Amino acid sequence: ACRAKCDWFSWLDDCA
Amino acid sequence: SGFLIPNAKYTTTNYFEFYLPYYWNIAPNMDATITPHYMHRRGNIMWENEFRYLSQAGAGLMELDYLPSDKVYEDEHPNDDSSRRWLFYWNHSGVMDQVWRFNVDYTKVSDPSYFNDFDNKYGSSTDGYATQKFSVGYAVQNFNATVSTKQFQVFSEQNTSSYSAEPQLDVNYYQNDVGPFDTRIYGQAVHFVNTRDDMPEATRVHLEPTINLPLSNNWGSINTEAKFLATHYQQTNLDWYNSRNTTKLDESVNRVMPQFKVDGKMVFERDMEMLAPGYTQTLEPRAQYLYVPYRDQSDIYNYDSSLLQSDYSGLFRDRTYGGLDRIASANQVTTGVTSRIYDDAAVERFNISVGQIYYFTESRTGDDNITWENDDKTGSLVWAGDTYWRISERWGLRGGIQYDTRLDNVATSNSSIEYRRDEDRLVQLNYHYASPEYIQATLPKYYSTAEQYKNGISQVGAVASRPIADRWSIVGAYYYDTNANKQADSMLGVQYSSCCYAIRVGYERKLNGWDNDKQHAVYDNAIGFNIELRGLSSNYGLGTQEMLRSNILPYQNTL
Amino acid sequence: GWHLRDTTQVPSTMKVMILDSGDPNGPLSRAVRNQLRLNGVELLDKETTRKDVPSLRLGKVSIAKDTASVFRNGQTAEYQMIMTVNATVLIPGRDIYPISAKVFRSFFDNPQMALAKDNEQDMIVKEMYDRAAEQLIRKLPSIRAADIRS
Ligand SMILES: CCCCCCCCCCCCO[C@@H]1O[C@H](CO)[C@@H](O[C@H]2O[C@H](CO)[C@@H](O)[C@H](O)[C@H]2O)[C@H](O)[C@H]1O
Ligand SMILES: CCCCCCCCCCCCO[C@@H]1O[C@H](CO)[C@@H](O[C@H]2O[C@H](CO)[C@@H](O)[C@H](O)[C@H]2O)[C@H](O)[C@H]1O
Ligand SMILES: CCCCCCCCCCCCO[C@@H]1O[C@H](CO)[C@@H](O[C@H]2O[C@H](CO)[C@@H](O)[C@H](O)[C@H]2O)[C@H](O)[C@H]1O
Ligand SMILES: *Cc1nc(C*)nc(C*)n1
Repeated sequence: ACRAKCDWFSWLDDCA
Repeated sequence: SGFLIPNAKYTTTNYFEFYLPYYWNIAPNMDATITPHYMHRRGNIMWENEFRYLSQAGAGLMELDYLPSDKVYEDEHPNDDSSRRWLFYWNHSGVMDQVWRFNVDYTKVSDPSYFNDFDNKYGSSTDGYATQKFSVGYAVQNFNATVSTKQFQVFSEQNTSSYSAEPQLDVNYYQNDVGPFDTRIYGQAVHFVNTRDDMPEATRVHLEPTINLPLSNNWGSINTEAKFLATHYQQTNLDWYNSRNTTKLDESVNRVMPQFKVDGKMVFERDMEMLAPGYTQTLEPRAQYLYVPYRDQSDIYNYDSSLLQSDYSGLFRDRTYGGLDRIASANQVTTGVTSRIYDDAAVERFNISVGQIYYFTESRTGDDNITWENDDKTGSLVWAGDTYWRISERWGLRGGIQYDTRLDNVATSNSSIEYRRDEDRLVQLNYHYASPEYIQATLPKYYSTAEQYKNGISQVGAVASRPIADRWSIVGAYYYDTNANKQADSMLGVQYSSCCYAIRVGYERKLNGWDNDKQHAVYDNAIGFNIELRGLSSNYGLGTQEMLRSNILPYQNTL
Repeated sequence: GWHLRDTTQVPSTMKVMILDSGDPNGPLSRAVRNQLRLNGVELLDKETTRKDVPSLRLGKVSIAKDTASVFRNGQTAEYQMIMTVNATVLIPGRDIYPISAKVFRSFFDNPQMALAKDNEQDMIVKEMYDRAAEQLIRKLPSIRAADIRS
């Protein structure tokens, strides 16, 4: 799942 | 010891039932009771055994009921291997050394139709399932670790599939001296197993460190809190589910998400001299902002996450679902106000609270399947209110209402007014309402499609109890369903109390089941006679209180 | 004629007190201690040599879970949970004053997600204790009003 690029500590919607 | 005095009753399900209890004082802090219960319709003796014990681990009660053969059950199930019925119950609770905590709540029955046919002491015909929980915990002032197992036996023959945690370990740690902040950490390790062999099985590991800064004054308070939620899912036996559903479950799933919540309260006071000299009124506004980012949880099966009721107290809750499988995103502000009225002695006599939730963005869990009555997503969607008024030392009134914009109707409501001169002299009226839209939204589809479920709830209940001549007690109860215009529960009871004995005669007509063939409810009428020997204790009550608890809708004191 | 609350929630005499219970590590004792620390109250051990300090003993805690409403087939629909807590606040010179708290909650039943409902029930219990704690704090001033009169 998730996306190709994601941040674990994001605070944004799609782990941006 | 010796034989107890027998009791009897007549029911529409077992005809004439005779009890012949026998006490057995085995030792101090533990005793037993053996009861042959002869039922004439089934033509056999149910052997009931009760074992009460006290120990260093705590206090416990066990019950084992066995009917070797049954006639009605044999007729209803001709191809069954045997007609024997049985019940096992174990309720234990204890704390040893102030740190060890042992809890056991175990119930098991041979068949789902057990409680509709026999007496309801540790179970009831209103129960939909039997719970089997064990829990051992170690708790100290800043720490607690609990390992528990939960299993459920579902009685309804619609879908017997259920999930159980085997085992679940919860750990909580606190520390309140980290500078100005207060910190805590929560951890959990759970194993989800389904009764069916084709349903998915899971292993979940969850960590949640939270840090909050509180600040307080004589007139206001504000608490900020930042938390992180890390969850790891290992899912197996998911071939069958993936074979039929477009949404595919994943074996290994990682869900990491932050949460920011800021709460604030204010208190205002005034001397309400217009209404009463010396009476005080407090107006307390309260606000909260909650932000949790979206996370696509569509590839995680829902094991123990369910929608939560939103009363006034629940408006400020930080979670939309129980458990940890579903964690809805949130960008919302909850606003409420509570008015309290205290008398001259600083005793609270009145309170009324009203609150609402404003959603800036839609709350998405990734897997949204709830069927609302409209497509409202942002704005003031949830409203709640409650009130409690102590009119005098004998009169009391409580009320609550929950309105949801998405349902386009009042979601739920309840009310009650009670007069109570003493334990024996009391009257009470209560009303419960749950709209059909709420039933359709927060319950399975066959609930919406079923005739016994789709009407919602609209129930009016009256309870009365009065003594006569200081030796007679009369108790009555009547719960009536306004939607179907049919009675749901009815109870009468008369007890004569003397110096050395008490004689009780009770009667109850209650809803007991559903007739799928003719499509009407089933009613069970019972009338029991029970005499007990007094004089061995200081209890001189008239028996009104435990008479009021006999029916399937027991009396509760609303003050 | 409104104005901000110019007096603290807990009375000035009960700023430093002793929290005594038979289950000091239980959830109710933890909730009461957290609520007292929220209001800037200093809690001492039960063996504290300081005299003339009010002592709050937490009594028995009762939790009942009954059926409030039923469906057309007799199955339960709403479960009503009742929490009853008792405590005694002793001013060592004056007297012992008893106080109590009652918390009402309700939740719908669903056998098909029964385990989840159980978790919800646990959450409800974790709420209720906190509410009960606030109720106990809200009877702290009245006990003071019961002491000046005598
Ligand atoms: C303790 C009480 C005080 C708490 C602090 C105040 C909380 C309120 C501010 C929250 C900030 C988010 O901003 C608040 O919500 C959304 C964004 O989420 C903004 O809304 C804007 O962006 C959203 C994107 O989500 C668009 O869909 C919307 O059309 C646009 O108006 C609102 O105009 C603003 O009111
Ligand atoms: C202090 C804040 C307010 C809460 C205090 C307590 C007051 C509420 C308790 C009494 C409940 C009265 O209940 C309220 O009225 C009736 C049932 O009576 C329902 O009202 C119903 O009216 C008609 C006829 O049945 C339907 O077409 C309608 O859709 C439905 O709403 C409400 O949905 C319910 O909310
Ligand atoms: C606050 C006041 C509380 C006290 C009032 C409630 C107690 C009074 C009894 C009410 C219930 C009695 O139920 C009412 O009468 C009889 C039983 O008597 C029911 O009828 C029943 O009769 C006999 C039992 O005698 C059954 O074999 C039969 O199958 C059934 O139809 C009616 O369908 C119902 O209308
Ligand atoms: C599943 C996942 N993966 C990454 C890299 N980040 C997030 C937030 N979630």
